[PDB]
Amino acid sequence: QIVLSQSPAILSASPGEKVTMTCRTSSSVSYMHWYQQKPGSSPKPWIYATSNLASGVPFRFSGSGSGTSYSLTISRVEAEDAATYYCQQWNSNPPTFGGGTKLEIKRADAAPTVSIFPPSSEQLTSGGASVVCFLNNFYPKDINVKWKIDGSERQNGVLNSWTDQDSKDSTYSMSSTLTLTKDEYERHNSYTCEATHKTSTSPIVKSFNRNE
Amino acid sequence: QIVLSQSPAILSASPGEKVTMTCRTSSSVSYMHWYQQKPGSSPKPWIYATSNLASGVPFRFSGSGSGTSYSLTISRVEAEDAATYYCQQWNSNPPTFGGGTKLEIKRADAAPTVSIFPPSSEQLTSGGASVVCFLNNFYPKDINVKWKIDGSERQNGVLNSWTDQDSKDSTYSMSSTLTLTKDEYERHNSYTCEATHKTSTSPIVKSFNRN
Amino acid sequence: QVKLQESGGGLVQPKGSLKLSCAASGFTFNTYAMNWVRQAPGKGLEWVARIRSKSNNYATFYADSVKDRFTISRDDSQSMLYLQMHNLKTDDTAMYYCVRPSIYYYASGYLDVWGAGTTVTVSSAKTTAPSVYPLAPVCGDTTGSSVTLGCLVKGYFPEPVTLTWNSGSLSSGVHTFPAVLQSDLYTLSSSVTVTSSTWPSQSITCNVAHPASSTKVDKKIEPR
Amino acid sequence: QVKLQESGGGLVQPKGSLKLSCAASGFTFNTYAMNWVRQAPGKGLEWVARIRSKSNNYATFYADSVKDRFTISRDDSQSMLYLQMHNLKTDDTAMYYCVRPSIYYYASGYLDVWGAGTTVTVSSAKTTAPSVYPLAPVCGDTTGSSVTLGCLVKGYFPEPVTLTWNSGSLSSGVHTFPAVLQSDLYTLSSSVTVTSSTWPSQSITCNVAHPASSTKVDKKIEPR
Amino acid sequence: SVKLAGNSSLCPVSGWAIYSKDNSVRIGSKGDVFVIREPFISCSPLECRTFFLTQGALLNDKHSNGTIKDRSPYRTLMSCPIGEVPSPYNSRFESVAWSASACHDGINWLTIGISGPDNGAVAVLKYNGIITDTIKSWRNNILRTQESECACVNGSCFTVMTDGPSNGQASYKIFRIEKGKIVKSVEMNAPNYHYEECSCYPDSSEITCVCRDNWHGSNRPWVSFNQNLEYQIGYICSGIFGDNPRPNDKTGSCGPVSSNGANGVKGFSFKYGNGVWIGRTKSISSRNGFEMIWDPNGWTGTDNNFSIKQDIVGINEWSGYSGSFVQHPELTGLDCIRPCFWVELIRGRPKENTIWTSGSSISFCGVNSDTVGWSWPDGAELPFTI
Amino acid sequence: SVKLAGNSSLCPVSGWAIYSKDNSVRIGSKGDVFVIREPFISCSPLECRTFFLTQGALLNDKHSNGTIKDRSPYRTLMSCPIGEVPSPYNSRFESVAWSASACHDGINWLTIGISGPDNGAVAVLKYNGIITDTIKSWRNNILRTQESECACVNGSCFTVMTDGPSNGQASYKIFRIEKGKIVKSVEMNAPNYHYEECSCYPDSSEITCVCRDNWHGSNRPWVSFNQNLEYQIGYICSGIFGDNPRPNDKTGSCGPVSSNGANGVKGFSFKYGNGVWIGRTKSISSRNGFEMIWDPNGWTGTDNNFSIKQDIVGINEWSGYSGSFVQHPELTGLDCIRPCFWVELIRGRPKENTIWTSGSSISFCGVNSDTVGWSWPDGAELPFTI
Ligand SMILES: *[C@@H]1O[C@H](CO)[C@@H](O[C@@H]2O[C@H](CO)[C@@H](O)[C@H](O)[C@H]2NC(C)=O)[C@H](O)[C@H]1NC(C)=O
Ligand SMILES: *[C@@H]1O[C@H](CO)[C@@H](O[C@@H]2O[C@H](CO)[C@@H](O)[C@H](O)[C@H]2NC(C)=O)[C@H](O)[C@H]1NC(C)=O
Ligand SMILES: *[C@@H]1O[C@H](CO)[C@@H](O)[C@H](O)[C@H]1NC(C)=O
Ligand SMILES: *[C@@H]1O[C@H](CO)[C@@H](O)[C@H](O)[C@H]1NC(C)=O
Ligand SMILES: *[C@@H]1O[C@H](CO)[C@@H](O)[C@H](O)[C@H]1NC(C)=O
Ligand SMILES: *[C@@H]1O[C@H](CO)[C@@H](O)[C@H](O)[C@H]1NC(C)=O
Ligand SMILES: [Ca+2]
Ligand SMILES: [Ca+2]
Ligand SMILES: [Ca+2]
Ligand SMILES: [Ca+2]
Repeated sequence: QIVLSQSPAILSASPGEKVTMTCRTSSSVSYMHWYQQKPGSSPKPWIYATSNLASGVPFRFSGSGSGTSYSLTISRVEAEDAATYYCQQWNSNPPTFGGGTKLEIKRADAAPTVSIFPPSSEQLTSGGASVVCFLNNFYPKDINVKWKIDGSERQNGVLNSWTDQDSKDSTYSMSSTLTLTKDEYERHNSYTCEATHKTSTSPIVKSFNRNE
Repeated sequence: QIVLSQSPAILSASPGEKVTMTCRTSSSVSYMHWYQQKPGSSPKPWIYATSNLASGVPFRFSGSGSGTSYSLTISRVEAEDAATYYCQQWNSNPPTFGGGTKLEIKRADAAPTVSIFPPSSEQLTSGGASVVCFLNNFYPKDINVKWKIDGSERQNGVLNSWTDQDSKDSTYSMSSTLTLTKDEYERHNSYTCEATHKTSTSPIVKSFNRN
Repeated sequence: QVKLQESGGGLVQPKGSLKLSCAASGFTFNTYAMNWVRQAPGKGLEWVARIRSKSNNYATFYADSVKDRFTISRDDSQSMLYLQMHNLKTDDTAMYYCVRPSIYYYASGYLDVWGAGTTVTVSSAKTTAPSVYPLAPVCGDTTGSSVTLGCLVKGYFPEPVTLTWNSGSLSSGVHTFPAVLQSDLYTLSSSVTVTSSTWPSQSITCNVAHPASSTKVDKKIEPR
Repeated sequence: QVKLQESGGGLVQPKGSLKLSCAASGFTFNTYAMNWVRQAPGKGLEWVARIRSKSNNYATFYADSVKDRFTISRDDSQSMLYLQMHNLKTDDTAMYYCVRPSIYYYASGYLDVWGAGTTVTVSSAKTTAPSVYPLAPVCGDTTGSSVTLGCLVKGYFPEPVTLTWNSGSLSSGVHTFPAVLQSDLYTLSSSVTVTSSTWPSQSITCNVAHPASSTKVDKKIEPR
Repeated sequence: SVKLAGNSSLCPVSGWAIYSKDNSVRIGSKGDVFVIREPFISCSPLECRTFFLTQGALLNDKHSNGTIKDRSPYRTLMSCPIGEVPSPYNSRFESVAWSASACHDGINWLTIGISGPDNGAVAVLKYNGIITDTIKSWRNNILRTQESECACVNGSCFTVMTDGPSNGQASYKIFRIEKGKIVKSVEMNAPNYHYEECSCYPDSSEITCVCRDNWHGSNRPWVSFNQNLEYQIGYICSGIFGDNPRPNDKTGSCGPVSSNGANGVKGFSFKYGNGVWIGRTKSISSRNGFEMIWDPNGWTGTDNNFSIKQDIVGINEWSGYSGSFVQHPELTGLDCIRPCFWVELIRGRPKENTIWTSGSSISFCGVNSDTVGWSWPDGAELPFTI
Repeated sequence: SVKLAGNSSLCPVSGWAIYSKDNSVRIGSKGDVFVIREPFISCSPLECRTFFLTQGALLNDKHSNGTIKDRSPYRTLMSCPIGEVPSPYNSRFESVAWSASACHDGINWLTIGISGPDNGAVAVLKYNGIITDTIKSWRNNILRTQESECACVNGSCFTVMTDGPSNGQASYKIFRIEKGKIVKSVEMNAPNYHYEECSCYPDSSEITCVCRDNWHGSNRPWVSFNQNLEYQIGYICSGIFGDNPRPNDKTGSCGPVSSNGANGVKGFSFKYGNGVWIGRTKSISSRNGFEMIWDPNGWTGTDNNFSIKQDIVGINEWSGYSGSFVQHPELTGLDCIRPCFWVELIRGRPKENTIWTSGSSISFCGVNSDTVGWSWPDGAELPFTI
């Protein structure tokens, strides 16, 4: 019933920048705790009672506030700091958490490296036909894929998946899978992927024809 | 986990007799409560803290004991007292009840009044054939029914139901239902009920033939 | 008058859920711990759960036989007690009672008010309607002073059924027999005995109702 | 080291039941209150339940969203915490965490230890095995020094799947893409990029495992 | 001014925090400090004190020559404030005793001091240092008692005494003592058990005693009883064996484990439901080290699994007797009886080359809060001048 | 019986009058006196006492061999009446500790004693000598605290603790302690400051702490805060630099003066508006001498001008740690909090040829009345026969 609102929802920062994230409460509390979550692992206890750092947390972090306003600050952000930070209170029952602030790393733009892949033999023999396109290692994350069959845009039978920001190099990747029947695949010559991304005014294109 | 054992399980008494029922505990308690249940209604609060009578309980009742032994006594038992009496403790969690002592009224022997009934027309038309026998108003409760079809004992397709001791007159009643297919009913002339009861050395018999 | 009217009804399948409720009146519900105690058909009494007053933080306690399946709760502003039952078993079939305990320090545990129960049946058998067959004496005797008639109720489920005679005006020399279960169908019967001048003279009729199937049958007892 | 290893998770149908457990070690479990906190896929954190120590009478507290359906409990002599879930809904699908709270008076509510967690999926969809299709580049596209291969996993349920390359020896220049659900079947993919002298030279093979169907497929990436 | 209720239960406890250390022997190198042994602790509603048995002699003086039999007429029971060195200048006289016990009932101290010959020893009971009762040996064979604090509840204090062989069946008595007068005495019927040097504590109006089996048990025997001396008995089931010497840890017994069961040390443990906090030496053959172990089902179960161990003295340093003591609500402010403990760190003979034998002491108190393993050993460099 | 209000301000003070001197080391030449260090003072509403850290050994005995690491398991925190020699015969045991603090809240004593390993030290808090709380190392690097009295106000007592490197950025916490239980804890955000060995005092319901910068400051850092631990920070601006070692006096800074900023000594100062009473060694390189200086605008201004200096120990004599302590109205009868101070006079190693290292102590109390400069040095002739 006590509500926590964290701002901003997403926060992008260059390594070395100072950053602050905020946590407001609908009504007053004595102090605030915070946790750090990276994808695929449990939250880590990050700070307690507003300002106390958990063992292993480096000095770059500091926590402040009182009444209904609290915050967490990173003096010089590093790439390993990218995660989601949740605040949490237990002044009265029940305990409640904020919505999280997701921290992202800024970096130089990167165009995608596009690869295209026909249906495997093994899938064809079972009556399916999937065509895959990977648009890997790009920045920023906004990207658009267009499929074409013999030149006609094709919208149905497509599934897309985007990766988290990578840890080594801060880029994003995407995967697109145009899935058809074996019968409908064999009625057509050319299959094409069309990547659109701010780094280029022309789309990045990859294509193959069935005969080869 | 604290266990209560009531003795006896059943108790038969003439009106006017003094009666005592006991409740033992596996380990010690400060006091005992008791409740009265007649069939088809909720228990009534009967006695609290060993000796205190609940409003409406008459003085014939009294409750005693301590440690691991308690009892409930009726100085001059009456017919309305027939019920089941449960003890209950709450000295420690969880609260527990005893197994109950069922109080019954004794009385003069009574032979049954036996009636026999063929399948109705309404049931026949739907393919069933049930034959009913009522052995009503008898004492004591031990009674045995034998079915016979053209003279052969018949055991399958029988359902029996016995009543509680009646409140007005202290008797028991029973109902027995031999149920067959319309086809098998029609292959036979005579249907018979055979009541055996200590009040007579010959069975009480009722019969009909299918005309 | 203090009263506890429970409700929340009857038939449900094994593994099922049910929410029993109890409406209290005549006292300050908010000041009292409250209890559910139950009773299997033909068996005795078993405490199931206890919830405390606000001033003891609504603390809850459970019988082992029910632990992890049942939850007890209250809404003081509406004078209600609740028992949520999950993962029901055929053992949990029983009459369920709403039960106030004595406020007396010197009689801790005395349960000073009981409701009528609410009946819970846990079964995979299905709701079936009865058949009501009039029973008249055999075609022949026409003898003694008195005479015995009958009414037979077959192939219903679940309990209960109501059986009366001429709508209840007749209750002398009646025996209504306990129902008995056979292949997940119940059967029951009832004899009525009268003076043989009153019958076939006056109309004798049996009246059976089966709430669970919404049936109401009258049946007249004609000679043959 | 203080550790909380939870277990019991799995796939189960709406209306179903599940009993999650947690084994604690490294501390005196009996001195601590304990907690379950959960997290729906992609969605953030929600406290569900709290049970207290013996010395506070094992008092239990619940989130409204879970009240009357979930029961929390402990066995101190075995260092176990339990959560019994009844009447499951698709909303209750989530990663469930065993969580110790701080003994610090000056930081009431700080949750100082979390377990890895156990996964709960609530769905009427049924357990299906995947298909694993090797993906090689189109023949004739040989040019650049580097080359991208691929592995595609289709039509399984539920999560998760394990996907590796040459049993994990290859983890450079890999992207493994999130699964996506479509008509109650999941799909996922994974590219690997290498030097074009290393392939087709050396064997590159994808290794996929699906615990929930007990499948383990190796797949070699041949040219054509 | 007011008797201790003793009706609350034991404080839940996640670990042990250091409370005192006297450094007797290091200081006694130069100071005027008694040669001591059996250095137990017991607390008032106002202060905690260490009680001990002197030989009536000082570290680094010829009379510390340990040729004297253990049960001499020179041995006395004295006390000093907790953590101070036992010195003739800062110590209170209590009783002439070669075996002893002591506890406070909320109003005054009771002491119990046994002296006299082996075949006829007499315990003398004092209350506020005034002799209030006595009890003679009843098996004529080294009447002896706790070597740690008795336990008081509801104005009555409780102890255990043993008379008989130390290597066969003997006779065990529990006593209820009121204002220093024995009011009840029960001879326990415990065939095939041996009780010696019991560590008794109060817990919910009942007393529990964990003792030493010197005859044939490497797990510790326990006895527990209420104010009427209605008792029960057993042995700690945990396969984390408690005595010294003892075998390596394996499946335990709820009767005496005969394997390395002969001899022992005074020790203690604290019961929590089915669980147990165990104090014990680290070495399995010798009185070296000390660790505390929490075994959640250890009181009543026989396996080796424990949830946590906390170091107290390193395996490589000398230890010795250990014992319980508690702090009541009336002293602490709490709603529960706080368990603590003390450890004797024996220096000199028989393990080292000196003419004497003296203890230093450490103590800890249980808390439900942060703590750490370490080693807090005696630290005297032996031998001395003498 | 009644908690100290702590609400009045500091007594105006024109100079410093001698209060005590123990002559420990001169006496210890023959007596039974502890080797000690960190000899701070703190006062109750009834009496003032000196607290100190023993190595658990006596002057002129082999165990005074100073080869022992500073943070041993033998080290304990004890107290004796003010101006008496710290002796095993006249001293009270307090805590097992190698770093400590202490203060009285008007009702009982609080002690804080840190022991355990470098990577996992635990402070143990006692209230009336009963363990009431604990706190573990949170940076796993020599949790340590004041080595002088905490400050109490309105029934709460306040302290500062440091965990981390001693020659780089570390972590600094302030705590509000109430009846010996930590009720609030704040991690200060002070990048490029180093706080160690803080001298804290109360003044108008707020606490002010003057500490040691061991990383890179020869002026002293301060932190001050109210009962809610809302704090502020800085460094003493005066160009009369306070630490040791330090440069010659020149223009000061309101941040750390890096010049000779590495290492230091525990010290103290008292704030009066923009002014400051400064205690410091006389030598600029070494722990020799002691003087008090009044600099009227020294708290907030950076010049060298002072109005008066008062000699305490001659430049030619050995000094060491120094610390604040105060006397409340509840003890003195006054309408103000009287500031005093104590000085450790270190003898032995590393500066002289002995196997040991021990402090003597002196103290003074501020008065608004006549006083005189002098030298009151230790006065022991070294070395000793050991
Ligand atoms: C606490 O102590 C008092 C005094 O020792 C106990 O009082 C005695 O109780 C017994 C039976 O319970 C009586 O027969 C005695 O005559 C009582 N003595 C006095 C002076 O009143 C009391 O029972 C003890 N309480 C508990 C809980 O054990
Ligand atoms: C002096 O101490 C008392 C007790 O520590 C303080 O009283 C507390 O005040 C806060 C807010 O000011 C309340 O929220 C607490 O609940 C109070 N506690 C009690 C026991 O009354 C008081 O505020 C302090 N006074 C000053 C001037 O700081
Ligand atoms: C002990 O007695 C006190 C005083 O009557 C009581 O309030 C307290 O709850 C009792 N404690 C226990 C644990 O039984
Ligand atoms: C101790 O006693 C032994 C045995 O009688 C003797 O030889 C030795 O000299 C004694 N030592 C001292 C210092 O008195
Ligand atoms: C401190 O408090 C007392 C008692 O309430 C008051 O009379 C006194 O003047 C106060 N002093 C200051 C400086 O506030
Ligand atoms: C002091 O300690 C050292 C280190 O163990 C040792 O070598 C030395 O001999 C000792 N010196 C004296 C005088 O005790
Ligand atoms: Ca033994
Ligand atoms: Ca075990
Ligand atoms: Ca410095
Ligand atoms: Ca100046």
